[PDB]
Amino acid sequence: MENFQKVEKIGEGTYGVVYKARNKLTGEVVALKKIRTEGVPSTAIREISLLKELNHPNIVKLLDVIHTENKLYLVFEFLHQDLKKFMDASALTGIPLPLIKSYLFQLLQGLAFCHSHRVLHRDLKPQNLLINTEGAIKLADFGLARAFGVPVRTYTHEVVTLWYRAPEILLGCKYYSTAVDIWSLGCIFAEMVTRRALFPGDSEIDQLFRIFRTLGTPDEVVWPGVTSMPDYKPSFPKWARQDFSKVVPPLDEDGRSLLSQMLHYDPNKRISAKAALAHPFFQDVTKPVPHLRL
Ligand SMILES: COc1cc(NCc2cccnc2)c(C(N)=O)cc1[N+](=O)[O-]
Repeated sequence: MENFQKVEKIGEGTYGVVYKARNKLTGEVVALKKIRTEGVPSTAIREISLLKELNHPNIVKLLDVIHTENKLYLVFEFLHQDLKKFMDASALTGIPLPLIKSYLFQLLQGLAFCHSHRVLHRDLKPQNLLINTEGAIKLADFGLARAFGVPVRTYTHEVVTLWYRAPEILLGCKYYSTAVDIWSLGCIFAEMVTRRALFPGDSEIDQLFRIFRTLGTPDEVVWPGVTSMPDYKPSFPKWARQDFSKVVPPLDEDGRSLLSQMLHYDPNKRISAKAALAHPFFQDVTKPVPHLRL
């Protein structure tokens, strides 16, 4: 391109086409995301530009925001693999617990950092978690959602996964809190453990009902105010809560305990990233080297 050279198409993300590219001048290899539609609000430019300062070892660095030719390009540090591909590659044997624990610990540090800076992700999923050969894992796309209101779809009729969406979002709550990210990470934690998505909904109501069938239909006792949420319906079926030991076997009680706190219905009772880091589950955390085949 003007200063780059497409090495290939890394994919077709939630916002647009993503290319692995090499800077012709510096020689650095980066991920280039071309954002979708015919104006690009200046509000989004200032918002995104702010994220260039959000630097942490567990957050994918946003190197540049280029608004030229009236188009929007986001330049990110490049990592060779995402957690979704890695979990598929580890499907037969499963990701070893020490590595699951290291990944969860690093992700929580990343969230604690973003959340302490009043930045929410809002759309965490295995595909947005990038890993390298040194055992590091990083959150990609933090803050883009807010700087772009609602996602809906990618840019080429692609189906948005609802699997990691917190219940308050599904019940129509208009204001997101840091708690939505904890929920998504809890779903991801469970998926790494069992090797199966925790709530693989295929519609918004199927998503909600899958959650209800496992954690029990929420009520005013466990979630004060839930019955007044925008999309709550008194006609929701009432399902009994399932024993946690049946949800993520064979995770130990430290892990089940942390997961249950990351999955509390009430966003206000849900554990913060900071508090989660102090959970006994991380008492023996280490940083193993993964087996990446690139
Ligand atoms: C398409 O998604 C992405 C994937 C990425 N890497 C993981 C990867 C996956 C497949 C092949 N090669 C690398 C990166 C990045 N920052 O390195 C960015 C985006 N993105 O959305 O900006």
